[PDB]
Amino acid sequence: RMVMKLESDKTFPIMLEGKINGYACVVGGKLFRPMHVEGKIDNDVLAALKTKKASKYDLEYADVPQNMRADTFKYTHEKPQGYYSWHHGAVQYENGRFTVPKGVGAKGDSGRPILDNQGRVVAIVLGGVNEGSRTALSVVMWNEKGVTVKYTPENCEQW
Amino acid sequence: RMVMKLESDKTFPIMLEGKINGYACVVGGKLFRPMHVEGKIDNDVLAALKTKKASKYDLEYADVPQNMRADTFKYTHEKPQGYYSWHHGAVQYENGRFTVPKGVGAKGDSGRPILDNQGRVVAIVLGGVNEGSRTALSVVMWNEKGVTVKYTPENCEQW
Amino acid sequence: RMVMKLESDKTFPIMLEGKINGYACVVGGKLFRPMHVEGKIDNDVLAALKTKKASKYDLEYADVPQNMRADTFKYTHEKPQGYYSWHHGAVQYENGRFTVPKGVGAKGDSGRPILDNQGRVVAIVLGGVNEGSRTALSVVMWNEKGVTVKYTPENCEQW
Amino acid sequence: RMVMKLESDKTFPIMLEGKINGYACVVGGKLFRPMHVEGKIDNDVLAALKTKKASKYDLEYADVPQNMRADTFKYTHEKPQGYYSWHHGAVQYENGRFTVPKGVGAKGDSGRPILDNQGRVVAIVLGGVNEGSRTALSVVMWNEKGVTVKYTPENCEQW
Amino acid sequence: TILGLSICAAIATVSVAASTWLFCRSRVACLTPYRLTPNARIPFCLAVLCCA
Repeated sequence: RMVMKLESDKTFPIMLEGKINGYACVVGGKLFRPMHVEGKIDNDVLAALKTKKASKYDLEYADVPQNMRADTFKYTHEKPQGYYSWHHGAVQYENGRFTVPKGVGAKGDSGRPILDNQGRVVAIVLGGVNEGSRTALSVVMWNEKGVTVKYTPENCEQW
Repeated sequence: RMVMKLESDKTFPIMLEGKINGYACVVGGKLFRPMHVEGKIDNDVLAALKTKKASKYDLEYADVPQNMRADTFKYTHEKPQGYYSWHHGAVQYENGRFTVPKGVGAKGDSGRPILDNQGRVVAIVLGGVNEGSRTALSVVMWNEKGVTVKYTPENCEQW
Repeated sequence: RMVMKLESDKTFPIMLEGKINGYACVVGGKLFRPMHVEGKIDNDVLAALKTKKASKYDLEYADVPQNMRADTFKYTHEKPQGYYSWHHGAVQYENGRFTVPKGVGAKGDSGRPILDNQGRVVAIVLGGVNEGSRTALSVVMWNEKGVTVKYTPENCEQW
Repeated sequence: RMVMKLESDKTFPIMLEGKINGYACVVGGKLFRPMHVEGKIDNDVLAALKTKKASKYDLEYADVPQNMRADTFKYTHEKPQGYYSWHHGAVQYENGRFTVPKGVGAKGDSGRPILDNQGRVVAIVLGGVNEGSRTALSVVMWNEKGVTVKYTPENCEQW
Repeated sequence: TILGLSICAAIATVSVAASTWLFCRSRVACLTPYRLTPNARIPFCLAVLCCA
């Protein structure tokens, strides 16, 4: 209950085959979307916006127009131990790794952002690997120096 | 109180001709089995794993599968002085040594993870000896840097 | 009743691949084991013991360690006429034969210490043959001078 | 329910280090066991028997002694379409194929017989495979001519 | 020469084998304390000597 009401409309699904295959998020003035999602953004203005490829980090980033910089997610560089809000449920940050309960998260859920209890994005996911009773996530976050450390678990199944 | 630290199914027995002589424990995604204990782990998936010996520290370690990594003990690099929980009973940490009441720990009581008051493993005991009127345990712990220091009392008695 | 003497049972099953083939006794500070059975003693201390064979009387004998020489059966050279105790009911020693009720004792029920009303062992059964009326047993018993007299009924089968 | 009426002392298990590994059944005065089950039958009389191989039909078959023929399973060739009784539960026979519900059957279940309503065996189970809710299982049956037809599903995994 | 050359070759082979044995033993003794940590963090030794 407490984790699902943290709803923000800044995320935009990507449309192709006429079905949902991923989410692209506007954070801190930049639009992020993964490689593996194909299609056009639901918002036409961002759909027509050119993107720059970053294959080794696995995210296209696009410069949002200056008018829309006012309403965007707030990035975070500190990652305190413990649980965090998400679209589905609580996500546990432990031992420098983001984990979700069994079954939560599947194909078409890639690109969704992990926020904190404060209400601002702390990382964005690109895929998930099932470790058993608890499922680990392939996720990219932000550091204090803005070096954008990417954490990719072993043989991660790509969402 | 003490019974809330024995509901750990992640430990595993070692069978030898239908008898118990040791315990193999999984910590931090790695399976540790005492070297001097002969037999086979009851669980087939863990038994099939090929382990790499370590004669100096007197235990063999193996890498658990991905699907088993989720449900696994958590190690601790800090060992504050005083009380600790164990399946047989209370254990007490003084001056870098674990001590137990008389007659605690015997044939088939090795590989037992010494849980903490929090509920996570801090070390693995391989044997205990009783010198004079005090009983101490030979046990392998983990340092802050992760060097896996082992403390063994003089004339240590196996198991 | 003759069953309250099961508390005196210090015999040790011999297991072969999880199958019990017989029982080994500790009489008078001496471990006796049937030769025809195969396997390992129940406890490790006697399992590691070295046994000396005796093919004529068909059993192995070993000397118990000094720690447990007192914790043993205590024997007897005289066997008055009449019925004695056993784990399988009263069994009558009549004029040179230890005979049991018909249909009692089979393969694997061998090496069994016989008892009398005093809780003292006088003989060890090895096998037996089923006569029409009752069943007579091959048995190793003792006499006054202590030369280990052994009796086997004609055409006896091992147990 | 029909499980309580499927009691039968004729069937025997083949153990492997004190665990259920196979099932050998006496039918029509003949003992049957699979190729792929390793171990020794619990019954000593059949363990003493010498059995011959049949690699193609996956059956060791041995001739029971005369006294054993008094009580044994009865076999018939006719297999009307519909439901049949098995030790684990009910099975159903359609289009010349036996099948069982989801997840009914695993390692150690091979060699069990299949029963009908009137209380006689018609076939012996060797293994199974699952694609949907139904689980077609490999099984050896008998024709009206008595030729022992062996039906087997595609890439059936051994039980 | 046959005696001397054989003696020199044997000494060289024994020395090389012993040096390899000591190097492997040192690598094991310097890595296993760090290797069998459950999370297997081994930055320090690999940075100071590149043993692996």
